[PDB]
Amino acid sequence: TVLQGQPFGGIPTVLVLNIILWVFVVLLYSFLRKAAWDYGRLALLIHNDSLTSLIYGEQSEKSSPSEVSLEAERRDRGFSSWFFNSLTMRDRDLINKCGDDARIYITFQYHLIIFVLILCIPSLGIILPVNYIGTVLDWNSHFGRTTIVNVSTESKFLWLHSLFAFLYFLINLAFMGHHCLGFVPKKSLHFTRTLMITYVPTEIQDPEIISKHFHEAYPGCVVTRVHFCYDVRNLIDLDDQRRHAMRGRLYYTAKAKKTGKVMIKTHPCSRLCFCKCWTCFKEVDAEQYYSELEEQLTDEFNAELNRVQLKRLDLIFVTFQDARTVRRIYDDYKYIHCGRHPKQSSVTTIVKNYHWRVAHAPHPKDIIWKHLSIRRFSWWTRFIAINTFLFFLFFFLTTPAIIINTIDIYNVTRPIEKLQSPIVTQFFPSVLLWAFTVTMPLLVYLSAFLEAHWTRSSQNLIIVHKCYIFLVFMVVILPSMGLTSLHVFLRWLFDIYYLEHATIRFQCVFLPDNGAFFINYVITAALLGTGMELMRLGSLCTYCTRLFLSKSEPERVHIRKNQATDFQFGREYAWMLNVFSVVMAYSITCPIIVPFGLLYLCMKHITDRYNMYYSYAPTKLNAQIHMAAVYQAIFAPLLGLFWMLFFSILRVGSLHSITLFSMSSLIISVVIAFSGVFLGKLRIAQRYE
Repeated sequence: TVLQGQPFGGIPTVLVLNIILWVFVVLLYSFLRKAAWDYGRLALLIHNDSLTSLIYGEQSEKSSPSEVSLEAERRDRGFSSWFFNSLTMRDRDLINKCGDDARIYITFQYHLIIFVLILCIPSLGIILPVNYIGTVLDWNSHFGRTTIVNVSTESKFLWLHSLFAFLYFLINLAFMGHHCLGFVPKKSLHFTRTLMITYVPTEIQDPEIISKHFHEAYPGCVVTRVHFCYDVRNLIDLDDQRRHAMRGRLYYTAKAKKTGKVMIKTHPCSRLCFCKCWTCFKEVDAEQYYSELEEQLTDEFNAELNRVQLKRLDLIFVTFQDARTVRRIYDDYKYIHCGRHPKQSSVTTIVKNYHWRVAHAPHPKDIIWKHLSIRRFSWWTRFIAINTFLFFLFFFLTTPAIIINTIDIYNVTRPIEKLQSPIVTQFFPSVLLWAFTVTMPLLVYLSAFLEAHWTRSSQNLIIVHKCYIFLVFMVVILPSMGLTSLHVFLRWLFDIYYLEHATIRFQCVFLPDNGAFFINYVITAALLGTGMELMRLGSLCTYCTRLFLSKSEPERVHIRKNQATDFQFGREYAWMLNVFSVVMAYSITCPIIVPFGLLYLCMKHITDRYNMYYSYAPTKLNAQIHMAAVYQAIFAPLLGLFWMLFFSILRVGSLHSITLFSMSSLIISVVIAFSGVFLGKLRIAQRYE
């Protein structure tokens, strides 16, 4: 009696397909670097060529560089010189490239690679052999009796599975503790002499009033400076437009001085028509039009700056001489909502010190003057709305990855006629889900930019949190909660009716009747996605951006100024934590996803090390991102414990004593995760001053 269950799974077919994809993409890179010239290195050289003083250039001492950049970017030239004779690294190859941020990257990366290695010893040599010996399924089936389906209900081995899950959450906590023991994070919150104050009445146009209030409230306190904020979004836009016009004017002036006047067409649709008729599009001088537009933009910028003084916001900045009085101000002002009246002065009635909420002012570079205007308590209701919209869109978008698995026949009594083709049944949903996961962070970034929150530190934290949470949701739970579909509803009434069916039917998990979908996804995602990451996936973004506004030839030089894209650590941690979460979720269940998880980790390291040294422009990382990424890493096995609880309740029962360890660990695991989190904040507090 055979109706479903794919023998040997889709693993071999997707394996040959992804190795073909990998060799194809590596050949495509090589041919792009050999035929499209220095596409991926000239932009990097231009970006680091003193961008602070790139528009204007002066001949200084030793103008010709001493091959500092040439020495590094001259090793990988041959086609075969990409893998061997290239690392010689032994934990010291690239420490002095990006700073301490790159140092913590692989610090955690390895605390992962060796972590998944120490997982590959018992999860391949203990749980896999004892799950293979299960015989509740059919012997003839392969990859169906190697997963958690094969362990029988009436057996003392699901206890081993759950206990192993608990001890593996413990060992992951130990690994992350070893990682945290060597964080020694840089003190990002330097003792700032300037504070940020909100809700300040706009009628106090004199900073002397605020200075007098601070002096009277705090004896012995000196106010260095007082700063006020203004609506400068239009000012910023006008400045950007003027900068673009000025750069284009210089480019066209140089072109005119070199090869004479150049005639261009201002209309964007001129390039669309190949018509050479004079009446179709009027031709105007490039430099004259550029100068006129720049003059008009400068006049509008001057008018906006003149009107800026009238648009005073309620956010102010006060600078003090000593940070001790700043700490006193913060300690007095943090608990205002608790009913304590802070220190007052003679002009406090105008000041209204009971309204002010003062915290440590972020760095001005971290401060974006355009998006500090995003502050209201009409918040947290748009957030639920945008979150619901994104969740519904992602559900309706990932539904095809589930419905492509079709539905069994159950109509005629002769299933010998034909069966499903493994290619589109297994590889296609996997690659399609991979494409959706790859395109997800773009939409997540767009949503976060729409929200814009309060400060960019919180913005990056909410990115690295919400992108990860949506990804693990869409990749673990609802792809399986909706994969409980194809439910057997026929002569066999409930799940365990032996009426006209063998033990192949298992309502607990019958996703492709074995669970091969997720391992198929992880292997294809590994190989294809890191083939894309070798080509960096940012090339498609650049292509789309140029196709959006392909015009105004000096804009090509403008693009080349910022053609080199820096590291987007949010996306890379999103990928790593997504696959880590899915592996930890199905590690104990199906142990075949473990060695392929090792393959993903090792090959991801292989690609991003080369990216680090030759395609990832160095740039510092905020410590909060890593301090949250470790928290996601430790919280990931709660997904696996939740899946173990799910399998206890469905397959085993409710009051069965095992359902309770999964029931208990999930409780002990969450309480221990909270303990570890608040211990991490406590250690930060210790290593804060």
